[PDB]
Amino acid sequence: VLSPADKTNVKAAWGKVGAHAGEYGAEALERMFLSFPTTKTYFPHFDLSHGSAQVKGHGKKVADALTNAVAHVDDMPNALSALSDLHAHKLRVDPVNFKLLSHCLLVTLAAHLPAEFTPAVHASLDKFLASVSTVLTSKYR
Amino acid sequence: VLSPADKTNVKAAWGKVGAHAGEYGAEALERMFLSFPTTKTYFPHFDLSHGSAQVKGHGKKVADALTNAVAHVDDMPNALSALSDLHAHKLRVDPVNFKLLSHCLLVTLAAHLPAEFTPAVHASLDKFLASVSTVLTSKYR
Amino acid sequence: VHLTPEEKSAVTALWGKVNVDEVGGKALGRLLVVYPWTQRFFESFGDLSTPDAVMGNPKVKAHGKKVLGAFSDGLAHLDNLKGTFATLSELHCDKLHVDPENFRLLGNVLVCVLAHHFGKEFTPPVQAAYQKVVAGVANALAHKYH
Amino acid sequence: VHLTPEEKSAVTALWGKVNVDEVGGKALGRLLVVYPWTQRFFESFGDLSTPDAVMGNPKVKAHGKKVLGAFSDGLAHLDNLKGTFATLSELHCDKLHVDPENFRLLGNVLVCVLAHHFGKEFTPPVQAAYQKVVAGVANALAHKYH
Ligand code: HEM
Ligand code: HEM
Ligand code: HEM
Ligand code: HEM
Repeated sequence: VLSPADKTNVKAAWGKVGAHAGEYGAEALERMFLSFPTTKTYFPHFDLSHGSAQVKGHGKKVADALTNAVAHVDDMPNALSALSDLHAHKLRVDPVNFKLLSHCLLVTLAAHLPAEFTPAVHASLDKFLASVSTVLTSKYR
Repeated sequence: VLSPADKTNVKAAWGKVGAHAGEYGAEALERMFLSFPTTKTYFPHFDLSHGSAQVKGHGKKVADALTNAVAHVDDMPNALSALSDLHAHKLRVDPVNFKLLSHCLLVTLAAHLPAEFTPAVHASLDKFLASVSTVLTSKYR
Repeated sequence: VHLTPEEKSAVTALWGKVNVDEVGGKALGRLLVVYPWTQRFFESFGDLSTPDAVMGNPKVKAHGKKVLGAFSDGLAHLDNLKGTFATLSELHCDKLHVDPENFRLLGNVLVCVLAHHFGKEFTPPVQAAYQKVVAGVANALAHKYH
Repeated sequence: VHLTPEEKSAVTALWGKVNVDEVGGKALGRLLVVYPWTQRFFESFGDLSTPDAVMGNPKVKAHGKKVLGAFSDGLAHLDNLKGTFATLSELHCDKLHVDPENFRLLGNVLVCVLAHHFGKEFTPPVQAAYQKVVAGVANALAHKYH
């Protein structure tokens, strides 16, 4: 459960991503694929090479989904139901993988937004990604 | 995130508990303290022996809080804010312990209400206790 | 896993009453129902679309019997779980890539199923004994990740 | 823990640039802020009432230096993490009763602190190498549980 401050923190920090959505999303995915190789198994036949245009386009979708989550932070399940259909119902992604991607997104934000990534903001972003993760791995239809 | 059927399952299952709520709450704590001894470190001031009146009395408090949570399943953060203040702000309970007590509650319910503890109901109660746990371990105001 | 003579006696008495052809299927089926993502590891098992489908799925039951057999084997070798489960660890960790938290979940689902089948007989002290056992099995299975 | 030789060179090059007096403090500090329940193990450290109070707490900073030193001891003997952390494992596990998942969390917070401090230099491959190290350290500290 996010506090009002967590919400202000997430909106401010994630709001800086802007036009870097694809770039930051791709980097987080590449960090995950390299650090935790088992995650590549959810993407068989994907071109997962360094600088891959497919990963860049996928990173953009993930980042845009988070922007959507931010714009509906107080009612996320209803805003992310199609992503829950995909990750929980269809793909059956093990929740551990969301912890791995969330950590890689935090690492990516920490590397690109030094002024924003304060301990308090770091705490809010972790909670936010954990909540997004729970929505995407839950079946609530 | 609970589905509409999960909420129905939880209300139907907890409804059957009724008058035993207190007894089951005490049993879940006893099971937890015996099976996972480290959980006892949160109650140094308690007489934790089998049959302890303190454990019996605390079991009733936990049980009544779950009844309240069930009654407010759509708005738990607001309804459980005082418990969140206690468990997250004051006592700083490590979230692992909530998974242990949740499991002990499921064991207690399976042991007492076999007919009612169907696989679908078990699934719903697990998600419900996980959500209650997240509320109680989050600082959101 | 060290159990007191009292604990070993109670654990053994309870296990002797376990229906070996059914309890394993009930535990595996509940794992698939309660933690749905685990279904991904069993896509060759057929219909796992609803709780009734999972519980009545002959492949779930048959496989559950093997899982139960492994827990039984563990009960007879509590002093050498890491060795006993070495092959299974390599299968689940290196080949299947099952995250180890799922081993802990299956063990706890097995405990819920024992509670479900034995009611009052599954006392708090008996549960405490079983938790040490299933923790031991989960840990041995996860050895390749340690 | 086995790092390629290129991974070990990349890990040690970066570590040689880590401020011994502050990084441990920032990681421990962030653990307390990001995972608030961990504050429970440090009641004697004084004021942990706000993020600022936590990060500026002299005891958090001093204790953070010791944590960082343990990581450095780990990096100097990657082929003996269990022995290197044996005494520490007993202390945290059997004595302080810190749940094991928390070890993984501190390791990840340390990775975030390294990324925050080094920016673009903390490349994905470099992070991959550090992940092997912090997983090894966490597993070694949890040893008295396996
Ligand atoms: C922060 C959490 C995540 C977010 C916001 C997210 C978001 C998305 C979005 C927006 C899509 C594309 C939907 C569409 O095009 O219709 C997608 C697809 C997908 N995601 Fe995620 N995702 C997350 C985590 C994960 C994780 C942890 C995994 C597995 C390790 C995963 C595996 C996949 C797969 C396999 C696809 C489909 C790719 C394809 O075959 O086309 N996702 N995700
Ligand atoms: C399902 C989850 C839980 C519920 C519904 C719950 C509920 C409650 C309630 C209603 C109280 C009494 C509050 C008051 O009188 O102000 C309480 C107190 C307390 N709870 Fe929990 N609790 C849960 C889990 C836990 C866990 C996992 C732990 C730690 C192992 C814990 C430790 C405590 C402690 C130490 C107290 C104070 C007892 C005293 O000194 O009187 N609780 N809880
Ligand atoms: C923790 C206790 C567990 C025990 C004792 C256990 C035991 C076993 C045994 C005895 C086999 C048969 C191996 C063979 O014939 O060579 C097996 C297979 C398998 N197990 Fe487990 N297991 C456990 C947990 C899990 C979990 C948590 C998962 C995943 C969520 C899993 C997934 C599998 C899969 C996918 C197979 C292969 C099934 C097939 O034939 O397609 N197991 N397990
Ligand atoms: C996983 C990485 C960790 C490493 C390398 C580490 C290392 C250390 C070291 C070297 C000491 C000093 C021991 C001495 O005084 O001889 C220590 C003390 C301590 N650690 Fe850790 N630790 C880790 C994680 C944790 C976690 C996750 C917690 C709790 C949430 C924790 C809680 C403590 C406490 C409470 C002390 C004693 C502080 C005192 O003297 O009052 N540690 N640790």
